[PDB]
Amino acid sequence: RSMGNEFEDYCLKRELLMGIFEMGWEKPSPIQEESIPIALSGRDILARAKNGTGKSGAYLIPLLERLDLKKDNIQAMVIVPTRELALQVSQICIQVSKHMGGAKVMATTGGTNLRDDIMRLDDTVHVVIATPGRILDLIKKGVAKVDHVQMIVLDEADKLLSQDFVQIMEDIILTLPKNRQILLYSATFPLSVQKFMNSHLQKPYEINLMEELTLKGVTQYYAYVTERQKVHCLNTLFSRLQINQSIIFCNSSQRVELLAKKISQLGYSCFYIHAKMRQEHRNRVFHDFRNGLCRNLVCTDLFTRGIDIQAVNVVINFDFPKLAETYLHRIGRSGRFGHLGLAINLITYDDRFNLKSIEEQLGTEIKPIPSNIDKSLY
Amino acid sequence: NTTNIDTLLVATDQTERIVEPPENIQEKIAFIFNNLSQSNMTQKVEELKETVKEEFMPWVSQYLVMKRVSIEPNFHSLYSNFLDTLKNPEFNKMVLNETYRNIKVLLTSDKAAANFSDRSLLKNLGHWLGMITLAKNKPILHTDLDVKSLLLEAYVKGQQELLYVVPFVAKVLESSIRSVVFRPPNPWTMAIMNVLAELHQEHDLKLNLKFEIEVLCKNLALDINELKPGNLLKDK
Ligand SMILES: [Mg+2]
Ligand SMILES: [Mg+2]
Ligand SMILES: [Mg+2]
Repeated sequence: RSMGNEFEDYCLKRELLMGIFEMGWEKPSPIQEESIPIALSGRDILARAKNGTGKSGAYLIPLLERLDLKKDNIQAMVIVPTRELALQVSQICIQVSKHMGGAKVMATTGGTNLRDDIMRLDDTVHVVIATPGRILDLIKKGVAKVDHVQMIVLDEADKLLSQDFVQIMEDIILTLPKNRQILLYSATFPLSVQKFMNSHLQKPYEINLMEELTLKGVTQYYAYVTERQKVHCLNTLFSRLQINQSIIFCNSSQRVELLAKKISQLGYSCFYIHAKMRQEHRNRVFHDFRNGLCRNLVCTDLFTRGIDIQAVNVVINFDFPKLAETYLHRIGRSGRFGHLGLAINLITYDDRFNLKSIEEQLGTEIKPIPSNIDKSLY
Repeated sequence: NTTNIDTLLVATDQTERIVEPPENIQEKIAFIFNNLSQSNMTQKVEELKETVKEEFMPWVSQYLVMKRVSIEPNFHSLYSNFLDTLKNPEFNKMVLNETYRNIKVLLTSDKAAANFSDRSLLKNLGHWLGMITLAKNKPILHTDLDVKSLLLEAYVKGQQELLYVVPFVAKVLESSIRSVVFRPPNPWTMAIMNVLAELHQEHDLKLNLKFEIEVLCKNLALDINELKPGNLLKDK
């Protein structure tokens, strides 16, 4: 129930509004505009929302608003399935709450050291952001005392309630006070999530808060090029466009490598990511890229986080995909970081039927590359 | 788009046409700036010298300021480090003047027919300006940009003008904390701060502008309460 189109209308603490302002969040997004006042009333929430940190704002804001900083007790918990997501969510939570004067936020996962987290919990922590196994362990050892937890967030509940974690999640909930507010966010709602809902959520407010992927806003081109001329065509593009950061998609892990090697030697600034890499390394590359240590990332369709990189304004399909859905995942955006400016498809003659099929299935338009870029291939 | 630079493009298409380098040079310049990183800067800078003649440098300053810096705030440190590495003090001056020029195009543009992006373009150029003047111990001369009067003129014009100008001024002044010459309690800096502190006392200034000023203070390690607001607005 929207209280209005401005953060100021929600009667949040001034210190919290300042944190929101400094994030660059000028106006509440639609997911925030609905999620926030319901959460502030105390209702349980069951929300459909896409994977990742885009929606962290929607729950961190009422979470921080509800903290009593004069109490030295854990008061709120965010459960996430991976260590990476816990680091991201905690970083955001720390930045959002930096003006509140004393809000203690802590991330604890299999990635962080157990002994060290124990030591840390000797001091005041108000908000814990954790992976399920770790937080259940701390609760069971009496290190995380949770008898004052009045709010718990389950972020990506479908993954939290899969066979790997569903019993651990059950164990956690049962240690919390019975009246605790539960806010659940998930991309899908399989049987496991429905079961948890009926057992634990008290007459939840249910909202579909998913921003679908649109091609609106993105100018899409295609250029017919033989396999022999693709790199040369690529060189033209990087001599004619204004590229802040770009993502270059190839169709296999092998081709990503070979391409990255070739263009690295041509003076390009790039890193590459693909499937045959340990996740820790993938995470390291993504962090570096998001931090601007290189200008272009070469990758397969396994990299889904390009969405979380604001500076990416150009995507290149070095290899054209076979499926409309694959194309939409590569080029589509939700609009929260806005839309990409530009998508460019390098297509061989044999890609034409797919180009046409995909354009039509997506109800979009992919124009030929303009003349003054097409020249200079020659 | 959120990076529409038409307002800058149009204003340029009505200025003294300068010498455009050949396409192969233009392309080489775009490639360099597209692929510039901290780990190839030395190599890229050297490439830049070995390829661009002295007579094209005006074009390059126009390219860098209008087409890159105005919409790539995330790479401001990189281009600034690029200038330091280039060691071309006469190029730096062209970039400075191009920065002042585009800033004025924005400041004086009709705010009603403005693109959504123009506010961002202004903020970004202000951030850059602060980086190539104040942060490097060079003054912002009032004959180029009189910041204090800008604030006063904005306050006369109304909330819309304040919404453009105040975040511009804040982005500029952010760099002053990195300057031995211009860091507080430098008199030029504090006079601007004192005017901002006075705006901050206006009951009906939009909350987000009040936050711009308070966050500016925090960045300059200034106690907002320790500022000395005058009565410059009480005439208006
Ligand atoms: Mg993990
Ligand atoms: Mg992980
Ligand atoms: Mg873990």
